[PDB]
Amino acid sequence: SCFLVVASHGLSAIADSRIEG
Amino acid sequence: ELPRNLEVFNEACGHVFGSSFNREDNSVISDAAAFLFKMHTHSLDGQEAKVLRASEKKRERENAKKSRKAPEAGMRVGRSLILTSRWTEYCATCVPALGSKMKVIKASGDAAMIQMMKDHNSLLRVCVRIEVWKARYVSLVALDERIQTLEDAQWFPYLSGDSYRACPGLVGGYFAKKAAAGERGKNYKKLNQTAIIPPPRFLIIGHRLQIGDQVTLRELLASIAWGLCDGVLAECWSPSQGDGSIGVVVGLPLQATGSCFLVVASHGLSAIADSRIEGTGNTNLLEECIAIQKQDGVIKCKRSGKSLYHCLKETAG
Amino acid sequence: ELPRNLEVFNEACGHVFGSSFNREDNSVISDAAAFLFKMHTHSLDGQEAKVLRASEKKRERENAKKSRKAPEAGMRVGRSLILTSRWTEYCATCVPALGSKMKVIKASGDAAMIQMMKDHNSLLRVCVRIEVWKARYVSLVALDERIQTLEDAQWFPYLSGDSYRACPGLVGGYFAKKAAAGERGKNYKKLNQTAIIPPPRFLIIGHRLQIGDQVTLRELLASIAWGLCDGVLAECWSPSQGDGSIGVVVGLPLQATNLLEECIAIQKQDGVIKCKRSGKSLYHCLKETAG
DNA sequence: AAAAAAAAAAAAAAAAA
Repeated sequence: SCFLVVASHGLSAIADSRIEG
Repeated sequence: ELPRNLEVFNEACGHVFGSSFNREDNSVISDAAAFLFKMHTHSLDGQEAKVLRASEKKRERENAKKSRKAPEAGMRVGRSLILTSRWTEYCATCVPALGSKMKVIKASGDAAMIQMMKDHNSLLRVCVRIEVWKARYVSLVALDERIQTLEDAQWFPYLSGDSYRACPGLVGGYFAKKAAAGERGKNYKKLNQTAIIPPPRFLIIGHRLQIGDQVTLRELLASIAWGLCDGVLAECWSPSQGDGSIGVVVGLPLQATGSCFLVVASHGLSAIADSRIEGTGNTNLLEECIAIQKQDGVIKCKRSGKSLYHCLKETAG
Repeated sequence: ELPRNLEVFNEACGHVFGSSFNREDNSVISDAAAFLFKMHTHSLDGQEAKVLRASEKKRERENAKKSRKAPEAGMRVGRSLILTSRWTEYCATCVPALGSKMKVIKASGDAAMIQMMKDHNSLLRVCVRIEVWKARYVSLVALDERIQTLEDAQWFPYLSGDSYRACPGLVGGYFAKKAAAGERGKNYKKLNQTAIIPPPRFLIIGHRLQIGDQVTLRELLASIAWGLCDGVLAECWSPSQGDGSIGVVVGLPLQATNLLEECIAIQKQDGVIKCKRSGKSLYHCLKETAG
């Protein structure tokens, strides 16, 4: 599984959703 | 009644697929568009070979393609599409000969040939848009193995060379990467990854996606985003009081153009592609906002911070 | 006793704008310089037409502009500048005829025309310097919508072709991109996006920016940086009693985890010092400090 | 020193994995 969240509509890209925090 | 593009697409699909072409199903329309794109690029078996600058392997592949029998009448395509006996006539009539260039036709001055070439180009563009939308839709439930890092994800969708040529502003892949890394001429177009693409059943009818339309969550999301975009875009939907499979569009996202967070290098410093990311902060990342234009007015919806694909998978649970 | 480079501009501005031409306001000087730049590029109303190789629409636009009535005396330009009846005479004499090239002037041998063309070149250079500084000043508060990625931020400022031709060194824009794509040679110049341009109230009087000169924070930042540069440059300005949009310059930068550890060199009255980078653009830093 | 925020995205006619 891939947890990337590409930037869009002015939002900030995330290289890993889980690691955030 | 309709622009040239949608009229030509409807004519081509009706001629090639007869009465089996369902005009209210996204999957059938996508299959028909993909098949028409294959036919118009000289890629169906039994068509002219591409040997102008082909490597020996390419020469062999194209020769094999030429020798093989072309699709026969009544062949099954997709799930509920069946070719009619008169698709060969359409292919021979409305498909420009391999290598045809608009300059040569204009020099010849044949009005019919110019009209046919314009129709062919319009159909290429429409089918490219439909196929990009279908790629987005597939990305909502099936992750692509190619995309493993943000650098790779930056170039989605991955499509063939002719797909990039037809709609450079929407199609990514190898050719978009090459163009971006190469010299940027007067015709260079930046990859607008999250451009609005109305569903295939609205794309061939001209009804631009707007508030009040009754659509599904997956179709709307594939229209305004793709699998790995943030999940807050799901706020653009509201389930109805009936079955609930098809809801209503309440508001659409706005392409953010408020502020730029870059920091250009100067006096020996180094550039920063994004101030928030390189700051190693988390408080701001969890309290971001997206500007959704609704019927009432603009609203700032806080980002959910999880991929759209994962959000949909969790919701389906 | 000012150099001809600035004497020509001062004389032109005076002869054109009368006494209304304030020589102590950056906005006034910038508006006057922009108007004179337009005048010397035949871009005003009722002036010559650039139809050397213009396309159909461009030809029609040039013809319409040529037919369009020229400005009249007393016209309000900017906010605090009013034309003088003498301007036409000036525009009749000092402005070279459209298409005139230094080759023809030199071949003719007329000393008066040669000096006129030299003065015209100097005036164009001065006006382009003023325009570049004005672009930086504007960028420091409101950012261009064109600049979205570092690739686009590499070509700021975005000015017309004439501006690039007059001062290729400082001006960027579409034509700078075209020249970069073309080739590199002896005539080619490398864009210096952070060159020190003295403020217009200092440029037209040969007042080189130096430590101990009273300047607004935005003035100094525009004169040593632009909107998207690193925020650490704010360390070069120190306020005064009640600030009041006035302060002083304390240093001028050189070369006009660890990523945030990069340091910039600042020259002070004593010696070179290293100041840690902030990581936030000057635009955002000023916006946040405002409120 | 020389040489759809009076005037900046989406779609169309030009160019062309």
